[PDB]
Amino acid sequence: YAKMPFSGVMSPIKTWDAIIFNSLKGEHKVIPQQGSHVKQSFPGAFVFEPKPIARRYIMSFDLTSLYPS
Amino acid sequence: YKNFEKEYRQLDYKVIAEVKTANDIAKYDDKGWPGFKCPFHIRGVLTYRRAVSGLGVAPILDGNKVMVL
Amino acid sequence: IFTGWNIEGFAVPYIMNRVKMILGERSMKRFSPIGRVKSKLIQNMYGSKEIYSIDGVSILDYLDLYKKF
Amino acid sequence: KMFAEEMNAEAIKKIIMKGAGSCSTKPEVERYVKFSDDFLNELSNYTESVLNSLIEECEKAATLANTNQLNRKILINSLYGALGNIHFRYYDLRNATAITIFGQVGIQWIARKINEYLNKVCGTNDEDFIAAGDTDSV
Amino acid sequence: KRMEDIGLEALGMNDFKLAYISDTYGSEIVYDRKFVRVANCDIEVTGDKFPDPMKAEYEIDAITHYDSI
DNA sequence: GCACGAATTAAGCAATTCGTAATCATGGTCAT
DNA sequence: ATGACCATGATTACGAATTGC
Repeated sequence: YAKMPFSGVMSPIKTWDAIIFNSLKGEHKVIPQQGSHVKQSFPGAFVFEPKPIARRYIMSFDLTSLYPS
Repeated sequence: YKNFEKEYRQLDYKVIAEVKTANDIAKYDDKGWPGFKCPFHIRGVLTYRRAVSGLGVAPILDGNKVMVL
Repeated sequence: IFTGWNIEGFAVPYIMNRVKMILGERSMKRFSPIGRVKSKLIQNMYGSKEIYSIDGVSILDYLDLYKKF
Repeated sequence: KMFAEEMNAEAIKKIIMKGAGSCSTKPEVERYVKFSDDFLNELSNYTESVLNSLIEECEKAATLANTNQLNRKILINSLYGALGNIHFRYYDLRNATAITIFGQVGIQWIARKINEYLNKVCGTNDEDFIAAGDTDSV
Repeated sequence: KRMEDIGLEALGMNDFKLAYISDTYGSEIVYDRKFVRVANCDIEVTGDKFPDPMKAEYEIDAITHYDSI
């Protein structure tokens, strides 16, 4: 589905590069060359602070694929 | 809690002792006795080596999983 | 020769990152007379910051010059 | 498509457990879609072996559809991890920081709104109803 | 290398394997699992000392290799 | 520090444990 | 006689060093 060599499937970075290039070439566009940036740490996953007590009646919810959304 | 405190004691010593993978025994292997900041499992391994000293049975070496009591 | 006090730590990087983030790399590379602005990433002492190298002008941080000479 | 294939699996199992007949003909069966009602009616008399042939085809179609589903899910889930690796081709720190900070702000905002609405409905005040939340679930 | 020395972006897919796949297949690929030869190997070597992956000292007594086609 | 290449992210507490101190619970022999 | 004080084991804290996702 991504039109790559097999082993690349063990590498997400390549998995997307290939699919994006396929879709982009599909309408005769051009992909920018790979540049260079810094290995930098940014804020990540955030977790609430629960008070260690007992919960009797409690409900729950979630976000369907939050980051792609 | 009470009845399991009872049952655990009569259980076999080969089903209740903590399972831990033993490695780097050598650096704590001081005269066959536990070294400084010796983990529980390394301490147990060295106790085994002293106990099996003179018995001529299979000893323990770096990287061998053990069961500690 | 393009100097200043603590220049590769706060001046050179900030100006070049801002021109990249505002004008694009095609104008960021206009600093050098030969059109080559390659970013080195390491500063391995704590791995904190990043140095820059504009091929054609000799960056010489006056803070380092004073610290060493 | 996988929903379709599973409902055809149930239908063919029903056909095999009620009704049978000798039909040596093995006509081609449409794939990636649901069979027509008239067709499955005329192949209802497939004893078991001929029905089993249909059952195996339906099972392999369902398996391929499921594997495509997991393909899509893994790609979607790995996109974010791809867009934050400095060796990616479209890496841009502003993008990753934007999506992460937006996730944090959105989850905390939804928690705040939940607290407000629950306090309004219950009539109490300033009681933190949220028990524990990750970046997405709560 | 020549254009990178100048400093202008060299657009296009740097890895030519993806270029080959994109150019010479193009349309959606249809494949069958009965033609891919996937193999499963397992080994068993009789030796006194613990097996060392780089030394390759002993002979090999048990080899098993499963083929799909 | 020396081009050239796989990009699964280091670090935060999590949790452990031993050395030693401070401190406390208690006995041995004493001034009485 | 009767504690009273010096000497002798538990007890908990803190510090220093080591992995784990």
